[PDB]
Amino acid sequence: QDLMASGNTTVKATFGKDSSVVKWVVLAEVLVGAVMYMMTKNVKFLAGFAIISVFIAVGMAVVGL
Amino acid sequence: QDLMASGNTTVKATFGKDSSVVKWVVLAEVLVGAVMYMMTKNVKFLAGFAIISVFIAVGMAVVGL
Amino acid sequence: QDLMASGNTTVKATFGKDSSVVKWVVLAEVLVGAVMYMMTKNVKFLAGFAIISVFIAVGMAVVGL
Amino acid sequence: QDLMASGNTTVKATFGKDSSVVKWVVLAEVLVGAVMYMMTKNVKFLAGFAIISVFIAVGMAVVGL
Amino acid sequence: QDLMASGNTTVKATFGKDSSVVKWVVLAEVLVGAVMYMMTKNVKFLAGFAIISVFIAVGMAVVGL
Amino acid sequence: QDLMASGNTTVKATFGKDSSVVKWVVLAEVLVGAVMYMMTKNVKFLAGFAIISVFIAVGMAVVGL
Amino acid sequence: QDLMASGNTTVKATFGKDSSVVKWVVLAEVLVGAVMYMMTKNVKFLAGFAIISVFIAVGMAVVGL
Amino acid sequence: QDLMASGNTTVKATFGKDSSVVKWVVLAEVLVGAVMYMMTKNVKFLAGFAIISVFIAVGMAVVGL
Amino acid sequence: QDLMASGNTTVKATFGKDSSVVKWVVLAEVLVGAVMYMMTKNVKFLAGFAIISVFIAVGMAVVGL
Amino acid sequence: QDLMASGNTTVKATFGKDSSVVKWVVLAEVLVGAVMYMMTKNVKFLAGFAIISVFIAVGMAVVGL
Amino acid sequence: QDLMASGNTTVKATFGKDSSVVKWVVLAEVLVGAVMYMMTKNVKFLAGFAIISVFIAVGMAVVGL
Amino acid sequence: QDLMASGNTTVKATFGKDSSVVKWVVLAEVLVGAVMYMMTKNVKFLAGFAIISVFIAVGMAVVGL
Amino acid sequence: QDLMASGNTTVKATFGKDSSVVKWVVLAEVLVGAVMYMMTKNVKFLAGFAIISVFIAVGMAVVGL
Amino acid sequence: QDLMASGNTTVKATFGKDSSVVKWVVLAEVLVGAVMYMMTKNVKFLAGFAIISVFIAVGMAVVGL
Amino acid sequence: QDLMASGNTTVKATFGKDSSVVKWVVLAEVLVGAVMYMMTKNVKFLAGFAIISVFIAVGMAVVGL
Amino acid sequence: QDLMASGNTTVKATFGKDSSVVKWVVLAEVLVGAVMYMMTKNVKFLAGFAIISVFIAVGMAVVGL
Amino acid sequence: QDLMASGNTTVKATFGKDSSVVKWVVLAEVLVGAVMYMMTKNVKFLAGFAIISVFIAVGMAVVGL
Amino acid sequence: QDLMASGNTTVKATFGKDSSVVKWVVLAEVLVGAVMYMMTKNVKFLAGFAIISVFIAVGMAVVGL
Amino acid sequence: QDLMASGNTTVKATFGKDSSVVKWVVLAEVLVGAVMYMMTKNVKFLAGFAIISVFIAVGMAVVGL
Repeated sequence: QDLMASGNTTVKATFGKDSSVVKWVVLAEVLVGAVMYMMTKNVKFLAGFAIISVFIAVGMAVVGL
Repeated sequence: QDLMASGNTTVKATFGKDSSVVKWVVLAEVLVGAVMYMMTKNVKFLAGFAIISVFIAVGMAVVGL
Repeated sequence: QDLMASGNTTVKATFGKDSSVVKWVVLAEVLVGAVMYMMTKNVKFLAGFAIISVFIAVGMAVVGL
Repeated sequence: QDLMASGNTTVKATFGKDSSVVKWVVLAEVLVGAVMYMMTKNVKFLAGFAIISVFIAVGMAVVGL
Repeated sequence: QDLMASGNTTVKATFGKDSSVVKWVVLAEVLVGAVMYMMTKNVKFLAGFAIISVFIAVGMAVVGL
Repeated sequence: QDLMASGNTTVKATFGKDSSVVKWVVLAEVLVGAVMYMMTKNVKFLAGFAIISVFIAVGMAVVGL
Repeated sequence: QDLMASGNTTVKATFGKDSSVVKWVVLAEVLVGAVMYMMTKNVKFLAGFAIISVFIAVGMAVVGL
Repeated sequence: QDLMASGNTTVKATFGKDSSVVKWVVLAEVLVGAVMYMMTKNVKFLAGFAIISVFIAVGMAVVGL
Repeated sequence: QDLMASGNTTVKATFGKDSSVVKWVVLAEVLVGAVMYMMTKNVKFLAGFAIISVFIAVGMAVVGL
Repeated sequence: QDLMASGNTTVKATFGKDSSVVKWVVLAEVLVGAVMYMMTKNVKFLAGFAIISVFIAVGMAVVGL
Repeated sequence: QDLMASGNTTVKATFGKDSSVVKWVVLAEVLVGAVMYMMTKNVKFLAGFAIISVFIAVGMAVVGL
Repeated sequence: QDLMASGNTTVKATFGKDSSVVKWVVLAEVLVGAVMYMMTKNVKFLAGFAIISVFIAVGMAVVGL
Repeated sequence: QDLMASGNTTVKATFGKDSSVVKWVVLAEVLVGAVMYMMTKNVKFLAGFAIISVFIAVGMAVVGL
Repeated sequence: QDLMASGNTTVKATFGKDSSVVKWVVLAEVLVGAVMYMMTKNVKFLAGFAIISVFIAVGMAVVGL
Repeated sequence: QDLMASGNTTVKATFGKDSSVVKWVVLAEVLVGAVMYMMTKNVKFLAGFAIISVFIAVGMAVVGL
Repeated sequence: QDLMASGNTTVKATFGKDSSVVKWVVLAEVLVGAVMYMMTKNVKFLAGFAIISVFIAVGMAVVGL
Repeated sequence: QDLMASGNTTVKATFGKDSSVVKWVVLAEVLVGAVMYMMTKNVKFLAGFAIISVFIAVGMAVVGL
Repeated sequence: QDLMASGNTTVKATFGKDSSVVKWVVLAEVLVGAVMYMMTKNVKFLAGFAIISVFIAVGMAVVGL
Repeated sequence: QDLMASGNTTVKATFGKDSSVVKWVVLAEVLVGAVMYMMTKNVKFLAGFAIISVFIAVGMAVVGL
């Protein structure tokens, strides 16, 4: 029949590829990496900056409801 | 005779390989891992991202009602 | 529907390309590098000085809500 | 809205192009270089003496709140 | 009809975006983070300082009675 | 109506920008950093010395009851 | 009203610009630096010797209850 | 009131300008330098021999309880 | 009228600023810290040594019956 | 009246400036430091050797029943 | 009265200036230093060889029960 | 009484001036120095060859149980 | 009988010699090595570039489901 | 008689030398090592790659039901 | 089946032979080498300038998704 | 799709054939060479003076975004 | 009378200076040290190899029922 | 009586001077040293190659059940 | 009895005097040395080229299972 947890899925809107929360993540990510680099002065922290984004993309693309 | 817990199995629809709940899981999984990585900056948390999915797949394939 | 974490986004104002915090970062960055150079006397630490800025720019441009 | 870290920015006064701290830096810089030269007797250490200053200037000019 | 728990909602006044309690929270938050940093000397604890505030804001904005 | 946790706010006097406790913090902060430097002999620990102060200032300015 | 942590401030006497503890610090500082130099034979460790003192002075002057 | 770490200051006697420990330092200092010179045959190591002494003197004179 | 738990307050004598128990506390405190330092060899445990004392003082001064 | 935990204070005799236990502490302290130095070959561990002693002294002098 | 940890002090015999354990220490100390020198070929490790001994002596002389 | 670590001292036999281990040391010492000289062709490595031996001798003579 | 984890093995497709993930690896590998070389200017980092590939190949060939 | 846990031993099929799961292991093993090497650039992680395999082999050969 | 990390591969666009990032690399490479040469005045640093490019080319050609 | 690091490329403006930084380089290059020649009085240091320029040119021409 | 835990003391036979278990210990000890050295290539792990043995000996000699 | 851990001692066969495991050790030892030398090009790693063997021998000879 | 790690020893085949891996080693060894010589132009790196081989031989001959 109907799976009862169905419907809704503003969950998607909530978490969607376009969503506040998503944008939140990389934001602080951008920060801390930039932060960390001051401390470290190593080239490390600029990756998931891009990577998590596409990482986000793929899993979002993977699941995407 | 008839096992009385039988019938129904919208349970399947509820939990099925295609189900809200399933999609829910990996979603937050994608999140927390991405979250964790900001904190950790270790390559760890991108696995069950894929793995749990196929892990889901196999057990779902294992049982599948 | 409406993703509930939406609205607000003074978060943007908070973290925006024009924001206090952003300006904070490079500031101390300028410092420590200048600091470090006294110790090191190597040409190293003048990069993210510029780079993080454009690094900031791109990610800000990448996400930008 | 209002980014909450805003206001204040005696931070600027604290770190500004005219600030104690800034003047502190080059001071010791002048020292150690002069110090180092006694040891080294190489022409090295008189640079950021001027350079960091303009380096300070540019980043200060770069960010400048 | 009338939901009996209704009325009142000095609860709001009690817990509102403007309320003592709210202000209480971030206060001690400011403290402990500043406290922690002495111990840790890591850049960690200055976040919910801002973040919880907007976190407060959003949930307050989310529910807001 | 009246939020019951209201009134009082000697809490402010207790924790205010001018308060014992506040002054307590930076004090020990000054100490441990000076302490740490003996051990480390790195330029690290003189920051929140100033920074926490303005950090205190801003959050105090942020909330300030 | 009265902030309860107030009064006392033999804390000041305890930690004051004139205090045992303060004098303790630079003392061992003088030692270890002199110690270190034997090992290192680098001109490094004679700084906070003076610097921490004025560093002490400023923060003491900064807070000073 | 009375700073509790006060009194005592056999600490002074312990570490004083006249103290065993002080005399200990320069002693081994004299040694290692003389030692080092055998290896190095450079004129380096005869400095803090005198210098640390006056260095000791000044900091001792600086703090001197 | 008369609060029945009143009178007595040898409780004070029992717990007073001058009391056995009070003196007991810091004693073992002195011990364990000294103990701990052997294990740790970190400068940590000498604080409440002084601090708890004044901490004791203030709360004692705070309440003091 | 009489604070009941009073009397006794063989506790003092037990823990006193002259006591077995006290002497016990520095003993093992002397050991482990000497031990550690074999491993480390750093000049670190000879401090509380003297310091804890006077540290003991002061707190003992601080409290001293 | 009598401090209960008193008596015994075969502890002394155990750890005394003449004791097995004491002799144990310098022994391995002699070894590792001699060991280390093979690796290092630096004049470092022959010190506490003598020094710890007198270091032992003094602390033993310091405490000596 | 009796220090419990006493007795035994086949430890001596184990490590004694006449012991396998002792002889082991200088052996490899002889080797590596001879080895090193091939590489270096400097007169360096023939010292503790003799020196460690007498170094061994003295410390052995120093402690010698 | 049938091993239940069997079937599936899109795992292979997932991780196969031809797979996204595989290609991902060497990619970043190419990067970081090229990155590192800028810093190091040593010939080091161009190996697993080729090597991991054949390393991948062999293990893939080793297991290959 | 018959040990009741007997029979079955599709467990073997499940875990056998030829089994999905087994192949799973080394797979990710191949990955992480290759992964790690990018980070480390040390020759470490290519061992159990082969070794665990034969390690698997032996224990499998050891037990093998 | 379908390897879930598949699709996407704007990763390619991201990192492709034609990509911003790629161009970024050699750029700074050109810089630092030119920089280094001022310091060194050795012919060293003009290699990966060309070499990394073809190095990039080959690995890109090697993997190229 | 769109490579996310794209756009921006004021990076070019930043580092372009016409850019401050570029002009900076050769400047100091001109200096140090002229400097060096005083010391050396060898004809060496006038090369990258021209050469780096065309070296700059070619790599700039090579990459040029 | 008779202490009831008495008798038995095959415990001795179990744990005695000659016992399986004892021999077990040093065995694995020999292993891991030899193991560790491969990893470390430091001279560390060959000690309790001998030492624990005599350590065993002494405690065994100490207690020995 | 009989120490219960007795008997067995295929443990010996397991770990004996002639045992697989033993031979395993030196094997990888031979490898890594040879490996290391490529990296280091120092004469270091050929020792326990022989030494551990006799080290094995002696401890094996020491315990040998 | 039977040492359980026994049997197998395709380990030998794996690592044997004739084995892939062995041949792998010297190969890259040949490379890097030839590589290094370009950089160094010293006669150094052609040794273990031959030496490791016989070094391999001896240890292989030493252990050889």
